[PDB]
Amino acid sequence: SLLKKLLLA
Amino acid sequence: DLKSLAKRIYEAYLKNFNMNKVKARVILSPFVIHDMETLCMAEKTLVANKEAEVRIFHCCQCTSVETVTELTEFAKAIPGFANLDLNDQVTLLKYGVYEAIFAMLSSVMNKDGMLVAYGNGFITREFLKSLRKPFCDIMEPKFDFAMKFNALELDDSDISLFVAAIICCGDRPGLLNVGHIEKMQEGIVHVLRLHLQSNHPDDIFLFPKLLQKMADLRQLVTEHAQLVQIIKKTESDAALHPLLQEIYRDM
Ligand SMILES: CCOCCc1cc(C(=O)O)c2c(C(CC)CC)nn(-c3ccc(F)cc3)c2n1
Repeated sequence: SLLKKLLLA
Repeated sequence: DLKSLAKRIYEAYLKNFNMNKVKARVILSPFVIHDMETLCMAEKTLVANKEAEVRIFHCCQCTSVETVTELTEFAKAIPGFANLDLNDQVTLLKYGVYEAIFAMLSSVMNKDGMLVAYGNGFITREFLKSLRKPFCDIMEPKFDFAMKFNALELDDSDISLFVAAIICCGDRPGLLNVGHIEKMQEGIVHVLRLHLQSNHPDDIFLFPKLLQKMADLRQLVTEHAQLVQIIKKTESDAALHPLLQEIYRDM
C-alpha cells in the first residue's frame, strides 16, 4: 500500500 | 517524556508543513481567482484541456496528496508513533489525515476565500459556489467549519498539538494496540490542556470547545467521503489519485 510506502521512508 | 512534548510536536509541525497559520496570515494580509478568466490566467503561470471543475478537482487532490505526505512525516515525529506496529500506523493515518487536513485548511481560509498553490493563489468562496454540481457542493461545509474554528484564535502552537491529538486517536476502526494508543492520546491531550491554559488564559473553556471540534471534523470527513464516491463512480475525467483512493477505500 502507498501509505505503508510513506511510513517506511 | 511529556516535559518536552509540546515543544517537540510544535517543532515537528513547523518542520514538516509547507504552510502554517503565521505564513498564511502574512500572505492574506497572491493572484486572485474569482471567475473563469482569472482561473485561466492563474493556471497559465502556476500549472505545467479538461473541464474547469475537473481541473480544480485535480489541483485540490494534488494538494491533499502533498498534505498527506507532510502529515505522514509529522506523525513519525510524534513520540511513540514509530513504536506502534506498522499496521497501526497506517490505520491512524488512514482515518486521521482528512480530519487534520480540514482542520489545518482553516489556517489558509478567511470569509472570502482560501489560499491555493503554496500561497501563490487565492480562490474566492463565491467562485467555488458558482461552479457546477457536485463540485460546488464540496467547499461550503469546510468554509463554515473554518469560520467557527478560526474564531477560537488558535495559533500554530495550539494547532500542532490539536493535529497530533487527531492522529493519535485510539477510536479508529481496526486498531491493534488500543490501550497504548489511548495512553499516547491521553498524554498529547493532557499537554494540549496545559498549553491552552497558558496560551489562552482568557478562555478557561477552550479545551471542551476543541473536543467538540474533533467530533465535528469526524462528521465533516464522513460526509466528504460520500462526495468522493459520487465523483469516483459518476465522473469519468475526474480520476482519483492512487494514494487518495487508498485512503478513502473502506472508510
Ligand atoms: C486547498 C486545496 O484543497 C481543498 C480541499 C479539498 C480536498 C479534497 C479531498 O478530498 O482531498 C477535495 C476533493 C476530492 C473529491 C471530493 C478529491 C479526492 N475535491 N475537492 C474540490 C474539488 C473541486 C472544487 F471546486 C472544490 C473542492 C477537494 N477539495
